Amino acid sequence: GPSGIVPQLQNIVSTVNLGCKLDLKTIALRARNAEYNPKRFAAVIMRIREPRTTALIFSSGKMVCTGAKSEEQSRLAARKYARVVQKLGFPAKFLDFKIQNMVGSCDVKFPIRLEGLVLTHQQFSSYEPELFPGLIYRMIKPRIVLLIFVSGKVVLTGAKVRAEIYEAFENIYPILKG
DNA sequence: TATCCTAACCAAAAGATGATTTGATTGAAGGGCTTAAAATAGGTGTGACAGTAACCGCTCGCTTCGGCAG
Repeated sequence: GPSGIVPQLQNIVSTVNLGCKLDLKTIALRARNAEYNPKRFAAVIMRIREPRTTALIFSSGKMVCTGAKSEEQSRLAARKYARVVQKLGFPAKFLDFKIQNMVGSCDVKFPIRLEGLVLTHQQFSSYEPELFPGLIYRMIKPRIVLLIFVSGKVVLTGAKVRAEIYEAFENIYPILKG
């Protein structure tokens, strides 16, 4: 059963279609929050604290936002940037909101001997202590990629909802225990 | 006496004994990484493609140019 520690989400990734053409130079000229460094990259990157997130905008009318701790928080930040662009003088719309990725982490509070895991799980676990200190495991159900360390803490990514993170956590937990 | 020993002590070499100063070490932090994922947005150089390109031991047959012929 559960060890009493829940996987806390660390990140959320989401995108929405603004539905109109925008001028990045105009945004950099008007908005009190903007980049335009075309010498490096022709784009504008936002960020707000409530929710704590970073978003990025193009002239093509797409938005990519990331940084929240919950999917609904990410959507709130997305709608905040949509409001900002609407009051920037652009006819922005909050259309086709899609959630792309999230990151979570947890712990088991006992040491992990990676050698046994690689010896019994090499077919899906990649161990290489020379470059990346931890161990890499790719999980199929659901499409999750997992990082495991000796300290017992685990990083989970590749899901679309917190339920997937929890379910993968409890799938791996017996393996971590033994 | 002329000179010395070497107990107990004075002047100097050396031989040693602990406290202090300087050469040397490092503990922790500035720092600046890692793959792992997911994503739109992009610029061009370049590196395949493909083509011509260039450079790099014994015994017979066949032939000629004079010495008499015509």
